[PDB]
Amino acid sequence: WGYGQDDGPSHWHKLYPIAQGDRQSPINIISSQAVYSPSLQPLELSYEACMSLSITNNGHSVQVDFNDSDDRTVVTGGPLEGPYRLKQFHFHWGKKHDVGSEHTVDGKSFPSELHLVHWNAKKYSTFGEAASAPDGLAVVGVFLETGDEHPSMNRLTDALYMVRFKGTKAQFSCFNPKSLLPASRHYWTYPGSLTTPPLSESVTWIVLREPISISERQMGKFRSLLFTSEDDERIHMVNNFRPPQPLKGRVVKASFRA
Ligand SMILES: NS(=O)(=O)c1ccc(NC(=O)CN2CCN(C(c3ccccc3)c3ccccc3)CC2)cc1
Ligand SMILES: [Zn+2]
Repeated sequence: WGYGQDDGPSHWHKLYPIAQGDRQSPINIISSQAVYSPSLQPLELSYEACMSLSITNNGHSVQVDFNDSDDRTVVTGGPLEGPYRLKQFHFHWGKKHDVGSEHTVDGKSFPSELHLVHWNAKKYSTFGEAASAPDGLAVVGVFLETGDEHPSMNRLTDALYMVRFKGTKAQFSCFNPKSLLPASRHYWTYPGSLTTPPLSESVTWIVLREPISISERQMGKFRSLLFTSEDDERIHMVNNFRPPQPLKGRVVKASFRA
C-alpha cells in the first residue's frame, strides 16, 4: 500500500476491509459540534529530553523512534485513564501549502500534521498487541502551519538529508518532542483508528487545538524526502495523508468552548 494513484487511500479497503469501519480516522472536526467535556482531566505531556533513538524514512513518512522501556515519556490525563508511553512520532504533509494534514477543522487543512504515537504498555505486553485493542493506543496530533522558523525543528530539518531515500535511518539522540508542542493543551478527542494500514480501531485521538509554526524552508525539506529507494526513479514523498473518514455517530469532545 502507499499514497500513489494505484495504491492510495481510496483503494486500501481492498487489502484492509476495516478501512471502511465505524471508527476510522482521520475525521473532519466540526467545532460547533464538538461536545465541551469539562469532566476530562488535564492533558499532560511529560516528555524527557533524551529518549529519542533514531530517525527513519520508512517509505511512508519520516519517523523518530523512542525508547519505551519505561514511562518517562508519556501522555496522561484528558480522556486517558492511564499513562501511555511514547513510541514514535512522524508527519503527514502535502505537495502544496494548502494541504497535507489528515484531520481538518471545519473543512480546513494545514500543510502538515504531526503524530505522537503512544501505547498502553501498562496493560499490554507489546506495541503490536496494544495496536489491536480499543484502548491500546493514544495518538496526539499537532497541526503545523507555515510562518516563523521553528528553532527546534531545525534539528529534524537538518537530519532529513541523511534519510532522503526510503529504507534509510540514522541515529537521532536527545531530541525532546515537547519542543514540538504548542503552548496550549486544549484539544478535541474522539475514538478512532490508525490512519495507515492496518487501520486498526485502537486509537484514542487527541488533536491539539493550537498549531505550531515552521518556516516554509523547514516545510520544504520534508518535501525533499523520497518515497523511492536509493536505486529507484526518484518520487518525492508528498501528500502522504489519508482524507477525512465518516464520523458514523461518533462524539467528538472538546476540552474548551469555541
Ligand atoms: N498515522 S497514525 O494513525 O498516527 C499511525 C501510527 C502508527 C502506525 N503504524 C505503526 O506504528 C506500525 N505498527 C503497525 C501495527 N503493527 C502490528 C499490527 C498489525 C496488524 C494488525 C494489528 C497490529 C503488528 C503486530 C505484530 C507483528 C507485526 C505487526 C506493528 C507495526 C500507523 C499509523
Ligand atoms: Zn500518522
